[PDB]
Amino acid sequence: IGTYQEKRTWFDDADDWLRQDRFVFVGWSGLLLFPCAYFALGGWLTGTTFVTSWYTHGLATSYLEGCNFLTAAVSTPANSMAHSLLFVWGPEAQGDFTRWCQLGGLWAFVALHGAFGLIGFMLRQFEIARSVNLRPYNAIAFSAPIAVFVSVFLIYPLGQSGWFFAPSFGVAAIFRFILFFQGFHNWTLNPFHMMGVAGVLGAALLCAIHGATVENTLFEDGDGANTFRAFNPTQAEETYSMVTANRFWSQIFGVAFSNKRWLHFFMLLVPVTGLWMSAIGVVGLALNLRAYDFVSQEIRAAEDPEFETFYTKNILLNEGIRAWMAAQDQPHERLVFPEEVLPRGNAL
Amino acid sequence: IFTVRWLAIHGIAVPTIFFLGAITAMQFIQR
Amino acid sequence: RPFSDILTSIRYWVIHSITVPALFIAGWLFVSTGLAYDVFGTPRPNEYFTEDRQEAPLITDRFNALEQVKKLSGN
Amino acid sequence: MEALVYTFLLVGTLGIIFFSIFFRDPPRMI
Amino acid sequence: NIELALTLVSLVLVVSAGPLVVVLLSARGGNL
Amino acid sequence: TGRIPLWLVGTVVGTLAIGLLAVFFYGSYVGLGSSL
Amino acid sequence: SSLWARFCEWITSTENRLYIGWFGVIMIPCLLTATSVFIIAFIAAPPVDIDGIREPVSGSLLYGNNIITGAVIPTSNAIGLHFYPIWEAASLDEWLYNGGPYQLIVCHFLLGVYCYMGREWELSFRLGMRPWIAVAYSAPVAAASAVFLVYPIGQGSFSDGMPLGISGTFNFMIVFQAEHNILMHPFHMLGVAGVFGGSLFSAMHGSLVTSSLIREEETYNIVAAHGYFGRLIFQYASFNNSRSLHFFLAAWPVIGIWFTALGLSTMAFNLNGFNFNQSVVDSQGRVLNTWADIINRANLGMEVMHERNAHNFPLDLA
Amino acid sequence: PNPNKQVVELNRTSLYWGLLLIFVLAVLFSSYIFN
Amino acid sequence: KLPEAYAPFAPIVDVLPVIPVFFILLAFVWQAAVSFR
Amino acid sequence: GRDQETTGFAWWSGNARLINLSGKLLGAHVAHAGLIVFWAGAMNLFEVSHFVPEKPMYEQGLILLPHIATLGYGVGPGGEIIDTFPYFVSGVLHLISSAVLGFGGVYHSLIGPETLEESYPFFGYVWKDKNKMTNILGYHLIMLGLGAWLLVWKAMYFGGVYDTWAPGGGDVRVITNPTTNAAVIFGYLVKSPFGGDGWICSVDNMEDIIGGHIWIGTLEILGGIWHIYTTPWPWARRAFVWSGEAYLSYSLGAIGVMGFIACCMSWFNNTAYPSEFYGPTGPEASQSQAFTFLVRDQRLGANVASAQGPTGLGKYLMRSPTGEIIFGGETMRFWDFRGPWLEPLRGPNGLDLNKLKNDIQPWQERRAAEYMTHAPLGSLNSVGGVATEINAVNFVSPRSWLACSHFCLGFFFFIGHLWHAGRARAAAAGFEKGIDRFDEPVLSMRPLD
Ligand code: CLA
Ligand code: CLA
Ligand SMILES: CC(C)=CCC/C(C)=C/CC/C(C)=C/CC/C(C)=C/CC/C(C)=C/CC/C(C)=C/CC/C(C)=C/CC/C(C)=C/CC/C(C)=C/CC1=CC(=O)C(C)=C(C)C1=O
Ligand SMILES: CC1=C(/C=C/C(C)=C/C=C/C(C)=C/C=C/C=C(C)/C=C/C=C(C)/C=C/C2=C(C)CCCC2(C)C)C(C)(C)CCC1
Ligand SMILES: CC1=C(/C=C/C(C)=C/C=C/C(C)=C/C=C/C=C(C)/C=C/C=C(C)/C=C/C2=C(C)CCCC2(C)C)C(C)(C)CCC1
Ligand SMILES: CC1=C(/C=C/C(C)=C/C=C/C(C)=C/C=C/C=C(C)/C=C/C=C(C)/C=C/C2=C(C)CCCC2(C)C)C(C)(C)CCC1
Ligand code: OEX
Ligand SMILES: [Cl-]
Ligand SMILES: [Cl-]
Repeated sequence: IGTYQEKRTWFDDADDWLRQDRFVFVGWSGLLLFPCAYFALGGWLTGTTFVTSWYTHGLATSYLEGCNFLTAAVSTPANSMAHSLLFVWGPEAQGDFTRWCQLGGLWAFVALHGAFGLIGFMLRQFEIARSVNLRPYNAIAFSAPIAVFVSVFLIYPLGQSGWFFAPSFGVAAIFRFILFFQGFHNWTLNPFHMMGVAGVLGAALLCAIHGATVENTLFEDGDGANTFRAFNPTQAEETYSMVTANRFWSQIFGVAFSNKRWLHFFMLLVPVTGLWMSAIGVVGLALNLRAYDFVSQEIRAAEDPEFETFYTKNILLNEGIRAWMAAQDQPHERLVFPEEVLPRGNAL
Repeated sequence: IFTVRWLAIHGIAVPTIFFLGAITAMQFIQR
Repeated sequence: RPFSDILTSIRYWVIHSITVPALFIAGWLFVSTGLAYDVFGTPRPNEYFTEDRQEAPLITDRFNALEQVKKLSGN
Repeated sequence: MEALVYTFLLVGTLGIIFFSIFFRDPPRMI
Repeated sequence: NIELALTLVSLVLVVSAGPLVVVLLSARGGNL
Repeated sequence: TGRIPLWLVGTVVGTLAIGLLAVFFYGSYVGLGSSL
Repeated sequence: SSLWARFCEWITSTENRLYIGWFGVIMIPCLLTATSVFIIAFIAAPPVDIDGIREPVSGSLLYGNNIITGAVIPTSNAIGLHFYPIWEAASLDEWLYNGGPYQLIVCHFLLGVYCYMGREWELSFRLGMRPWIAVAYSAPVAAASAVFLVYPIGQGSFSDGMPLGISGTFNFMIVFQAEHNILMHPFHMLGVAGVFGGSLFSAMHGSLVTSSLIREEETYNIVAAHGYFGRLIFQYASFNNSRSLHFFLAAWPVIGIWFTALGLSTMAFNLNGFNFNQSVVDSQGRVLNTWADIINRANLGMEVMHERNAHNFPLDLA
Repeated sequence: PNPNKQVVELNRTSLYWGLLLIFVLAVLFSSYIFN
Repeated sequence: KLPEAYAPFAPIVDVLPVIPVFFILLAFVWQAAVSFR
Repeated sequence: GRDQETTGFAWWSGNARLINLSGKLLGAHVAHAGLIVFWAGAMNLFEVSHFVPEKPMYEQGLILLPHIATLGYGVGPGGEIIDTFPYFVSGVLHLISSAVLGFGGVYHSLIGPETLEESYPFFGYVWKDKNKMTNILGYHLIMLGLGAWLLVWKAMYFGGVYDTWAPGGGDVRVITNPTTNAAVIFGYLVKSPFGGDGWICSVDNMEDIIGGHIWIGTLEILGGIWHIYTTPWPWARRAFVWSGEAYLSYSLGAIGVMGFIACCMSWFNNTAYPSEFYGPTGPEASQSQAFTFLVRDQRLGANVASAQGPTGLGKYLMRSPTGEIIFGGETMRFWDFRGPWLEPLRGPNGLDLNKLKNDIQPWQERRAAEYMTHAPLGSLNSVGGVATEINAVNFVSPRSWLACSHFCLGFFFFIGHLWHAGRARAAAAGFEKGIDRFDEPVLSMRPLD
């Protein structure tokens, strides 16, 4: 063993057992992925089932409270906690499970365990790939999801006041987080998000076009209507005609892939690139460094009242979103805006 | 009887069955 | 044994003919007994607003939270 | 002249697409 | 709640009719 | 295995699952979360 | 040989660098028409009174604006869904002021994209390929039709149609949620799942094939030949068939985009998404706010702001 | 005499991709650069 | 409401409208017993 | 039954194994008809049971009853529902009829022969047999013509359809002078689909509706006789794919378009879809709101005529680009709206402020007020409201439901047309299954670039 022959150690024993053909590949990474992921997802379920944000966000976020799947959500801790890790033994909960849940401790529990779970999952990708003796492109591709999670669930919250301004684990919670970014950060105008949207839309186009092309250039390797039956798992010849596909797109779109490798490499590069771009943009928002508006048009609109563009119109919308949600979205600010101070358009 | 496969099956199924019973009772609670 | 083989073993069904029912019943009793409200400190439909506070509670002290949240919950 | 700069960029991008379709390397490979 | 109760009774009988036909046919080696 | 048509087992279990989801929608218009 | 026949051949000729077709006969001119006006408009078009409130919004790089801010202003609300051909306009200047270019571009564009779908099938039939590539292209075309036609019609004005511009697209999206809560629409949720899932599947499939063909051999024949299948995390046999996998690679994204497009069309008929505002109530009746209520608070802000001077009555039934 | 001496290789598609990317990136950031 | 004589049959009419959706489910059940030949 | 090993079609394509089984195909179609008739009867009786006379049908989320009401059944002056027993009769009839069709389908799907050509030659048919195919189309074409004439008969005999534009108040009226002028009847067909023209959705008079059904009824019956005694001409045979899937694709494409047209009819038309039973149309609701405030403010003491708004384009009234005086506000887009409650106040030139100043009848107000509140705006959970509204009202315009449902149906059926049509064309060519792997056409084509 070890290109030298060495005495077997307990590590070798544990290694073979963990790295052993099993219903599911436990491996060494599983020691981190299995436990953390279970607690994270389990905590999210328990929270959405019977946990309230009445004392953290003053909102009902639990099926027991009467919330549905969409409304139910594990809300972030109160802004008073700031960037406190809020452990159950922390100086806040002081070893009180009931209070730890009331203080919003479960959110940190799910986030922390989930974060390490993602690390364990990526490590599992490398582990399995190394055993299969294949380049770990899948793991490198899983970097984009992890980057998004860290930038949106860690960097941003840390750059802001506290975990309170972080995405809460819930369908409606994510929706309000999205709307908040438009009203305060103008995330849509941010060029990095634009590149990110391009990647997701581009990857979807690639996925659909690739499946359609291959499934429509398939060779007749069967004598039945069902083409799926006409395929051998250990076949060597390609089931579809790359040539026919190349000519079709060369004439329909004007350009077409000629290397299957490059095509698939492009299929994985587009999505990963886009996610990483958006992550950099979220890093800027964490520090409030955002492309909110173009001063050139702002100055022109102020000096020239008539001048107007969709850009100026969107600025006004953001102004309404911030003024007509800050009172509740940010209860710590304790902002009581007289209705007259709120910006309202004619009628409505 | 308690293999990794068995443990995984009961690691989620048993909790889920309980949670489902709780959610059902919640559907009959009156304010 | 394939899951299908087990999903056909009537013995497996008999084995879960009691445990599975009990697991569900326990879940129903858990909420019906009101233990869930006490275990997770989830406010009951009649204790969201106290006579003292008729507005949503706002925790402001991080290191004085334990006592604050308890007071907000009206103990 | 910012508009002139913008028009140049837009025109340039379209020009690249043009040669990428008509002056592209012959697809000898499938 | 008598109406609701008999409503559920109707739902059970009607919903069970389709499987009933299949089970019976299968049991007697019918052409299903 | 045997004495048990798996197709029936699926049909029954599936019917029960539909029923459970129906109870959830029922609770949507009744008791808590019913907007009334 | 009959000249018409000779012409018919040239049209169906596959030797053409870009296959022309009977569909292309109508697609080429329509798209060429839309492209020309779009380029001139996005550069020299004068301001347009989209809200029909005599307040013209500036556009085109010449009239200030920018690549991001610049856009083709949608037709005026006064015109509504009325046909506004250049000849109907008294002067080309009026046609520009009322926002005619947008209607012309959209009309010459939608016809082109529909003909583009037909052209796809035409070449597939000419090459001898299966005829369902266009069905996949139907998903994007359906979405474009909803934002540039179905919705404008349902609302009752081309002004509602998504403006042909980056900033205009964002404005359309914001106002839409403020009035339809698209985020809480189950169909839009399916569409987001389609794009998010499609990206995930694209990254995985690309990685698997790349790592495999890393070397004509089947996409995975290499790894399959080794037999070291990654069933460790890929414990399944549903997509063992490459045709089965590729089918899903196309069905997941296309079907999702179809739902989001239909969702937008339904909301165009005033069928807004789930509304759970004040759904949770306490024993005495006090309303317990939820995340949905917070989303509503934002929606109110966008609503009270959109068209600051284009509402003379409280209800925005329009 | 370094045997490690190699040569960079740029193909037509690679050139097109590069020029397209550098132009698209400019079109995207040009507006922000001029603010 | 249904005529007074047909009133006692309201529960049944409340279940009739959903019967059609059961037919498609029955089709898949038949294929299940058929083993999807 | 059948297995893929003998058909080449998997269970998910089982019904495709019935293409050459005329007898089984008959049972399938006959059975499906039973399902359609069943729902028509079942849902109708369900609506009748869940109907309440204290609320309008639209508030009760009823879609089938409005159809019978429009036919002029159990309705009275103002659209008031006198009795509902006629509706009960319809449900009972359809429900029992569905049983007969169901039995026939089951029989022609089990006991009935898989094919009919061998025994019943008349019913026996083979795709591609154009003569027989055209004859079958003819029979069904005549049936549809008879159905249209049945409606025409109900309009001029056996009572009459409800006329929302009836003189001296809206109520059922026996059409006695149906429009037969081709220019008027076919004018709608050549009308632009854009605003104002509204294509065939513009039909606002029952006379044209009944007259149009007279035209379509006759043409369909005559066309059926033609297809029954004629075979496709060479040009047609050289420009059409003769196969069952091809025939289905043609029907799928057509029915898909019809679905979209129906969606627009339910959303825009108020004549064929009485607002009394189907509720107000989007444009109707907007115009109603403008009228409601205009009336209220005028009574308070506001001159709606010289009331400049913030933009200066008239707060209550303004001029259409054409010149017609129209209600002010964003409702300017719905200036082409026409409703029985607003027409009396209108005149040669848009609205008549004279009528608006005096002669405004109380009903003209009450109706507008009710429409304004019951606008088509709604949510999936049926929380009635423009948007950003609390969960208090439980109402979604029936027009919204029909418009959204039929639009989606039309979209899918159009996609079905693309799928079946393309597959039918590929099947005829022979490359539906895939490339030969030895006769790949591309390999024989020019190397292009
Ligand atoms: C409108 C829905 C519909 C209808 C009318 C039919 C009709 C038919 N199908 Mg079919 N099918 C459907 C949906 C439908 N299908 C769907 C959704 C699927 C996908 C799961 C399939 C998949 C499928 C396959 C794979 C096959 C068929 C076949 C057939 C034909 C004969 C069925 C058979 O061989 O055994 C008959 C089935 C039974 C005897 C079981 C019960 C069915 C009965 C007749 C239903 C009666 C219910 C009702 C309550 C009875 C009323 C009685 C009255 C007194 C009230 C038949 C004409 C077969 C065929 O002919 O292929 C060539 C075949 O192989 N189907
Ligand atoms: C009357 C119209 C009609 C008819 C007669 C047919 C007939 C047929 N189609 Mg088809 N199709 C239609 C409309 C129609 N289609 C439309 C509108 C679409 C667009 C969505 C399609 C898309 C389509 C596809 C993609 C395919 C077919 C296929 C087939 C053949 C296989 C039958 C089969 O699947 O076996 C048994 C029946 C089934 C397996 C159906 C299972 C039940 C479905 C899946 C559940 C759906 C429930 C739905 C959500 C309820 C709401 C419906 C509506 C309100 C939206 C068959 C001859 C297959 C084929 O190979 O063509 C030759 C096939 O691949 N069709
Ligand atoms: C006057 C004027 C000009 C006005 C216009 C103004 C205007 C609208 C300006 C906007 C300009 C603009 C484009 C702005 C966008 C800027 C922006 C967001 C940039 C993002 C840049 C970036 C690097 C983003 C990160 C994410 C990323 C890398 C995304 C890539 C997206 C992408 C290119 C995906 C693919 C797109 C696409 C169309 C693919 C086609 C594939 C293809 C040829 C298929 C053919 C084919 C397929 C097969 O399956 C098989 C088998 C074969 C054989 C085969 O061949
Ligand atoms: C936090 C924490 C923890 C953990 C915990 C856990 C892990 C839990 C779990 C929990 C769980 C594990 C839960 C479960 C859940 C599930 C459920 C609740 C279910 C749901 C479902 C439903 C609701 C359904 C619906 C429907 C459909 C859609 C499908 C079918 C069926 C039906 C139809 C019905 C620990 C210990 C570390 C300590 C510390 C803290
Ligand atoms: C073939 C086949 C199929 C199916 C088909 C079908 C769909 C059938 C149906 C059929 C039918 C279609 C049936 C129905 C029936 C019904 C009936 C039989 C009715 C009766 C009625 C009565 C008895 C009475 C009632 C009443 C009145 C009316 C008055 C009031 C009161 C009451 C409501 C009680 C499937 C899919 C499975 C696949 C396989 C094959
Ligand atoms: C009742 C009534 C009326 C009347 C209505 C009507 C008169 C309707 C009709 C309508 C119609 C009149 C329909 C028809 C349709 C047809 C069509 C629209 C055609 C199509 C064609 C096709 C589809 C073909 C194509 C193609 C070409 C030519 C090339 C080659 C290839 C093919 C052959 C494929 C009115 C108005 C008074 C209103 C009220 C009610
Ligand atoms: O234009 Mn576009 O946007 Ca749909 O809402 Mn009514 O009209 Mn105006 O307002 Mn908000
Ligand atoms: Cl705006
Ligand atoms: Cl207004």
